[PDB]
Amino acid sequence: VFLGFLGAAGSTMGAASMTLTVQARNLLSGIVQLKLTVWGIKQLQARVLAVERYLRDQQLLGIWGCSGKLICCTNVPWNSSWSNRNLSEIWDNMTWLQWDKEISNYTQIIYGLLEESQNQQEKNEQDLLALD
Amino acid sequence: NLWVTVYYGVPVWKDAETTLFCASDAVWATHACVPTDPNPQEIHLENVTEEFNMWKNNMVEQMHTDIISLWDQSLKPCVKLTPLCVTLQCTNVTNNITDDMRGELKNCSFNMTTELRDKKQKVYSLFYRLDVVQINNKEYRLINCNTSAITQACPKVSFEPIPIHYCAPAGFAILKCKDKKFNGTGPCPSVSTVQCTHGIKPVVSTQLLLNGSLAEEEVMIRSENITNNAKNILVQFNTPVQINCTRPNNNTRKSIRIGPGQAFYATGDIIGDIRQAHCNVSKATWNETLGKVVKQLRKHFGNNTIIRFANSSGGDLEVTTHSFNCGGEFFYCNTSGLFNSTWISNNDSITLPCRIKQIINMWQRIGQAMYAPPIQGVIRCVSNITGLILTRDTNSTTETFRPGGGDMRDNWRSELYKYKVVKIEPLGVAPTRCKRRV
Amino acid sequence: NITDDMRGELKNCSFNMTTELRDKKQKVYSLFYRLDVVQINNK
Ligand SMILES: *[C@@H]1O[C@H](CO)[C@@H](O[C@@H]2O[C@H](CO)[C@@H](O[C@@H]3O[C@H](CO[C@H]4O[C@H](CO)[C@@H](O)[C@H](O[C@H]5O[C@H](CO)[C@@H](O)[C@H](O)[C@@H]5O)[C@@H]4O)[C@@H](O)[C@H](O[C@H]4O[C@H](CO)[C@@H](O)[C@H](O)[C@@H]4O[C@H]4O[C@H](CO)[C@@H](O)[C@H](O)[C@@H]4O)[C@@H]3O)[C@H](O)[C@H]2NC(C)=O)[C@H](O)[C@H]1NC(C)=O
Ligand SMILES: *[C@@H]1O[C@H](CO)[C@@H](O[C@@H]2O[C@H](CO)[C@@H](O[C@@H]3O[C@H](CO)[C@@H](O)[C@H](O)[C@@H]3O)[C@H](O)[C@H]2NC(C)=O)[C@H](O)[C@H]1NC(C)=O
Ligand SMILES: *[C@@H]1O[C@H](CO)[C@@H](O[C@@H]2O[C@H](CO)[C@@H](O[C@@H]3O[C@H](CO)[C@@H](O)[C@H](O)[C@@H]3O)[C@H](O)[C@H]2NC(C)=O)[C@H](O)[C@H]1NC(C)=O
Ligand SMILES: *[C@@H]1O[C@H](CO)[C@@H](O[C@@H]2O[C@H](CO)[C@@H](O[C@@H]3O[C@H](CO)[C@@H](O)[C@H](O)[C@@H]3O)[C@H](O)[C@H]2NC(C)=O)[C@H](O)[C@H]1NC(C)=O
Ligand SMILES: *[C@@H]1O[C@H](CO)[C@@H](O[C@@H]2O[C@H](CO)[C@@H](O[C@@H]3O[C@H](CO)[C@@H](O)[C@H](O)[C@@H]3O)[C@H](O)[C@H]2NC(C)=O)[C@H](O)[C@H]1NC(C)=O
Ligand SMILES: *[C@@H]1O[C@H](CO)[C@@H](O[C@@H]2O[C@H](CO)[C@@H](O[C@@H]3O[C@H](CO)[C@@H](O)[C@H](O)[C@@H]3O)[C@H](O)[C@H]2NC(C)=O)[C@H](O)[C@H]1NC(C)=O
Ligand SMILES: *[C@@H]1O[C@H](CO)[C@@H](O[C@@H]2O[C@H](CO)[C@@H](O[C@@H]3O[C@H](CO)[C@@H](O)[C@H](O)[C@@H]3O)[C@H](O)[C@H]2NC(C)=O)[C@H](O)[C@H]1NC(C)=O
Ligand SMILES: *[C@@H]1O[C@H](CO)[C@@H](O[C@@H]2O[C@H](CO)[C@@H](O[C@@H]3O[C@H](CO)[C@@H](O)[C@H](O)[C@@H]3O)[C@H](O)[C@H]2NC(C)=O)[C@H](O)[C@H]1NC(C)=O
Ligand SMILES: *[C@@H]1O[C@H](CO)[C@@H](O[C@@H]2O[C@H](CO)[C@@H](O[C@@H]3O[C@H](CO)[C@@H](O)[C@H](O)[C@@H]3O)[C@H](O)[C@H]2NC(C)=O)[C@H](O)[C@H]1NC(C)=O
Ligand SMILES: *[C@@H]1O[C@H](CO)[C@@H](O[C@@H]2O[C@H](CO)[C@@H](O)[C@H](O)[C@H]2NC(C)=O)[C@H](O)[C@H]1NC(C)=O
Ligand SMILES: *[C@@H]1O[C@H](CO)[C@@H](O[C@@H]2O[C@H](CO)[C@@H](O)[C@H](O)[C@H]2NC(C)=O)[C@H](O)[C@H]1NC(C)=O
Ligand SMILES: *[C@@H]1O[C@H](CO)[C@@H](O[C@@H]2O[C@H](CO)[C@@H](O)[C@H](O)[C@H]2NC(C)=O)[C@H](O)[C@H]1NC(C)=O
Ligand SMILES: *[C@@H]1O[C@H](CO)[C@@H](O[C@@H]2O[C@H](CO)[C@@H](O)[C@H](O)[C@H]2NC(C)=O)[C@H](O)[C@H]1NC(C)=O
Ligand SMILES: *[C@@H]1O[C@H](CO)[C@@H](O[C@@H]2O[C@H](CO)[C@@H](O)[C@H](O)[C@H]2NC(C)=O)[C@H](O)[C@H]1NC(C)=O
Ligand SMILES: *[C@@H]1O[C@H](CO)[C@@H](O[C@@H]2O[C@H](CO)[C@@H](O)[C@H](O)[C@H]2NC(C)=O)[C@H](O)[C@H]1NC(C)=O
Ligand SMILES: *[C@@H]1O[C@H](CO)[C@@H](O[C@@H]2O[C@H](CO)[C@@H](O)[C@H](O)[C@H]2NC(C)=O)[C@H](O)[C@H]1NC(C)=O
Ligand SMILES: *[C@@H]1O[C@H](CO)[C@@H](O)[C@H](O)[C@H]1NC(C)=O
Ligand SMILES: *[C@@H]1O[C@H](CO)[C@@H](O)[C@H](O)[C@H]1NC(C)=O
Ligand SMILES: *[C@@H]1O[C@H](CO)[C@@H](O)[C@H](O)[C@H]1NC(C)=O
Repeated sequence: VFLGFLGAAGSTMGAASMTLTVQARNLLSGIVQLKLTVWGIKQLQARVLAVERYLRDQQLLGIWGCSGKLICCTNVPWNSSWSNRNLSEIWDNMTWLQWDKEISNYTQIIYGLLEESQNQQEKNEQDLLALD
Repeated sequence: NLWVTVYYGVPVWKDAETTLFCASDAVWATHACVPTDPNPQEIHLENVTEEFNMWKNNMVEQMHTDIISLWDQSLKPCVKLTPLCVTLQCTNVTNNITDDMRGELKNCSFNMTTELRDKKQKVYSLFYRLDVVQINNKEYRLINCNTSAITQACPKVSFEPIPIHYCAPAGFAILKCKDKKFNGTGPCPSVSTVQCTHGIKPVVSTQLLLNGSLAEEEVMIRSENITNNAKNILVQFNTPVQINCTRPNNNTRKSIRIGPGQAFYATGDIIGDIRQAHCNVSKATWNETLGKVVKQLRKHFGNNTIIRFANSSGGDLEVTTHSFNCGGEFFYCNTSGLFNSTWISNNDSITLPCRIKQIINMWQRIGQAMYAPPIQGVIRCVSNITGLILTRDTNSTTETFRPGGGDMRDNWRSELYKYKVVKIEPLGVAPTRCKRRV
Repeated sequence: NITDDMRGELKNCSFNMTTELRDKKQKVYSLFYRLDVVQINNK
């Protein structure tokens, strides 16, 4: 069922995952459509910042070997120190906003391993499987 | 065991400021602006709650400075009135004897430089005594000439407030609470979101708020700090209070070619119903609404206190009286006729005397000034009073309140409190039972 | 200070200056360095 932009924002993370694309589209949006003038360089600046805003994180997903995004798995195990809750305590009983409230503390820390571990090791390995 | 799983398109956001841009339909300053959608979208968000804070909402700051920028840009390509700064030879104007009008204008004459830079021309024009001042018939001076230069507003451009919509760029969301209750800040049980804001007219006024939005339920009292009388109070009405203001002067525009090339619009002759401009207010309506306001006040000060209303502390006319624009003309009205009452412990119509100025200073800004051209013919208009800008004045019962203003960011804030801007963060991660194979 | 070690270097110049009252002018004065000004053609 089509809910609308951010229509699942007020639901559990499990439920919300159903309709990530409805949001995804408008993360970059597009369209929009005497010189200078007020707004003359503001629509300019804003529309630029939108593009940068998008790609800055998209590239990270490019690095984190997935690309086929919205959702993908890794080979990095979850450290229990990063909010030790059960799946039903998390996915079936918590919104994404509530999630960030806690996990945001380890953002860069988790990014470390995502930015690396697998990306490093998945490769070489393959290069070696190509030996024969 | 659980693993790190990567998610994208996550419905989360952080409070953040970015560069907003306008939209409005397809006069004032708006043309270079993206047309609005024929179907503005929205969506109520169920289970979503969070805090608002109108007192730190930087949307106001941007809007304020943007409007200022627009103002200047609309004047640069217009005619400068630099050579008007000359000694004026002025005399009283014999209005219908004896003297009810008090003159208020002088039949000034002066040697003016014309298109023929060389031979000058003795001309005349009617000026308000609020615009000119005696030097040292008698000699007079345009008041602006002691502070800065003055520019004539183009006769083609208008000042009619036009509904403007604000939009955020992709990655940013416009959040809008629909909660009829709001203290000025805190959590809202009922939050929605929109593509863009509703049309807001850039109405400049002091003391009284005009042509704004209406409140639901009861009268709304909002203040950064009610107990702190160094702050002020925003009052939003529930029902439009009609005010009808008139300038009964079918006057002409003896335009004078003080070139070269560029033309000046002087004041011709004043004929017709020589009465002072004034405003008409429905008295019973005012009394009724004021009472509703006092009810609120009772609710934040006690069920055994006394409420008195009075005029300002005086001083700068711009703050002392109610200033507003109608059709290009600038009015200054004595709101003592409104703000003069009291309430205990637990037609009819009102006439408000007004004055007309032609030299004005916007947004408390010094260093420049703008000359309003006289508008030909009788000028009369009507608007909706939709709120008050009040200030809080042996402190155990009787309290006195009075009208203020000055800082016009207050006006924008009186509307934008319904909105806030947040930055979406699409990228998130979470623990999920999944080990990824090659 | 007599006699003359400073060599002057500045002149006590005066002139009919246009003021805010574009019309009646005002005789004023100002000290200028002789590196800034040059004789035309007191002088
Ligand atoms: C709170 O909100 C309210 C509601 O919005 C505001 O109230 C409005 O205030 C504005 C002024 O700010 C008023 O605008 C005036 O409207 C006049 C009426 O025009 C209509 O009737 C005439 C007469 O038959 C028709 O010809 C018109 O039709 C045409 O125009 C429309 C729109 O462009 C077109 O779509 C049509 O196709 C027609 O072409 C209208 O139906 C209007 O006459 C008047 O315009 C004159 O004055 C302006 C300056 O104000 C001049 O720039 C302009 O040139 C006009 O002057 C000519 O006509 C007069 C007539 O006597 C002559 O004297 C002049 O010499 C000259 O020839 C103006 O646009 C509006 O009426 C009013 N609305 C309401 C609901 O009452 C409040 O302003 C606001 N409060 C505050 C604080 O601002
Ligand atoms: C908004 O939050 C409310 C809770 O505050 C969520 O309410 C849940 O709504 C659904 C739909 O009405 C209910 O699900 C239905 O429950 C019955 C019985 O359990 C089951 O037979 C149906 O198959 C269905 O699941 C759910 O019980 C109800 N929860 C509670 C606490 O009453 C709603 O889901 C929230 N919306 C968002 C987008 O998260
Ligand atoms: C511009 O208007 C001014 C008045 O606002 C006119 O001023 C007049 O200027 C002349 C020349 O300076 C004065 O004339 C001289 O007066 C003295 C004494 O009366 C007389 O001795 C001289 O022979 C001569 O006439 C005149 O008095 C002065 N008027 C006043 C009111 O001070 C000026 O003429 C105007 N220019 C134009 C083009 O009309
Ligand atoms: C305001 O001052 C102006 C001058 O700055 C006065 O202008 C005078 O206005 C009257 C009426 O338009 C003119 O009178 C008419 O002149 C013609 C020709 O001389 C004559 O045929 C008519 O019988 C009539 O008198 C007068 O000439 C004009 N003066 C000039 C200098 O143009 C006006 O009177 C002043 N108003 C006040 C209340 O004093
Ligand atoms: C709302 O703003 C008002 C004023 O802007 C704040 O009032 C201030 O409240 C404190 C606590 O009652 C007063 O501090 C006390 O003052 C006495 C004398 O100066 C001193 O002896 C104490 O050590 C203490 O500092 C303060 O004077 C009072 N200010 C005024 C103008 O009366 C109130 O705190 C504000 N509320 C919010 C939430 O910030
Ligand atoms: C608002 O209305 C009040 C009256 O309700 C006006 O009060 C007047 O305020 C001025 C300034 O404080 C007082 O003027 C001063 O009076 C003393 C003595 O007469 C004199 O020595 C000073 O030179 C000066 O004029 C005035 O007396 C006071 N009137 C009364 C009845 O107390 C105030 O002017 C009003 N504001 C507006 C904008 O009209
Ligand atoms: C706004 O309108 C009010 C009337 O609605 C005007 O009130 C007048 O205010 C002045 C200053 O407070 C009063 O003048 C003082 O009166 C006493 C006694 O007559 C005299 O002793 C003082 O020397 C001084 O003139 C005046 O009486 C009062 N008028 C009435 C009807 O109470 C006020 O002037 C208006 N403001 C504007 C800008 O016109
Ligand atoms: C501005 O300063 C200049 C000097 O730097 C003043 O010049 C004076 O101008 C008047 C008018 O051109 C001259 O007066 C005429 O002189 C002749 C001969 O002495 C006499 O025949 C006439 O009756 C008349 O007085 C005057 O000589 C000239 N001074 C010099 C030094 O050349 C001018 O007056 C100043 N303006 C202001 C407003 O003070
Ligand atoms: C530089 O030239 C200026 C004029 O451009 C000369 O100005 C003169 O300065 C003196 C000292 O400030 C003034 O003298 C005083 O005048 C008052 C009133 O006349 C008198 O009460 C005092 O006893 C004293 O004399 C003089 O008036 C002023 N002149 C003018 C035109 O304002 C200054 O003297 C020049 N310096 C050199 C070294 O020549
Ligand atoms: C999970 O990450 C935490 C840090 O977030 C690691 O914590 C270390 O734990 C050991 C054992 O208690 C201590 O010696 C270290 O000093 C802790 N580090 C800090 C920052 O407190 C823990 O090692 C991590 N587990 C995995 C498997 O790497
Ligand atoms: C113009 O008329 C005003 C009155 O409308 C006169 O005002 C007088 O001005 C003098 C000087 O300021 C005061 O001494 C009087 O008290 C003022 N009268 C009043 C009623 O306030 C002024 O004299 C008039 N000018 C002409 C040339 O007659
Ligand atoms: C610039 O002119 C204004 C008047 O146009 C002068 O304002 C006066 O300022 C003093 C001091 O604040 C007040 O006593 C007067 O009441 C003011 N007059 C008015 C009309 O408000 C100001 O003094 C002038 N500046 C210069 C340098 O002369
Ligand atoms: C906005 O409402 C909040 C409550 O929702 C008010 O918070 C009170 O603030 C004062 C000052 O910090 C504290 O003394 C109270 O204990 C707070 N109340 C609670 C519930 O925490 C705040 O006063 C309100 N603002 C307006 C203008 O009324
Ligand atoms: C004054 O505000 C009232 C709202 O209280 C406006 O009322 C509208 O009036 C027109 C004409 O009767 C109707 O078409 C609308 O449906 C009314 N709105 C509602 C809420 O009832 C009126 O337009 C306002 N005037 C000004 C100039 O804006
Ligand atoms: C002031 O007194 C009034 C009654 O005169 C009180 O009114 C109550 O207000 C609350 C909030 O609106 C309602 O829940 C009650 O039902 C009202 N009572 C009645 C009689 O209508 C109000 O509580 C009083 N304020 C103070 C501080 O005590
Ligand atoms: C303030 O408004 C009151 C009315 O609300 C005005 O009261 C008048 O006061 C004078 C002096 O006491 C009496 O002559 C009138 O009869 C009073 N009117 C009534 C309705 O009682 C008072 O004039 C007002 N003040 C201002 C400055 O206008
Ligand atoms: C994990 O959930 C189980 C029930 O599924 C519960 O027994 C245990 O308490 C939970 N974890 C936490 C930290 O309590
Ligand atoms: C995250 O840690 C910061 C201090 O680094 C702290 O202020 C905040 O409370 C922490 N959040 C969690 C959920 O403990
Ligand atoms: C306003 O009406 C209230 C009663 O609703 C009354 O107490 C007060 O006298 C009234 N004011 C006017 C001017 O009649």
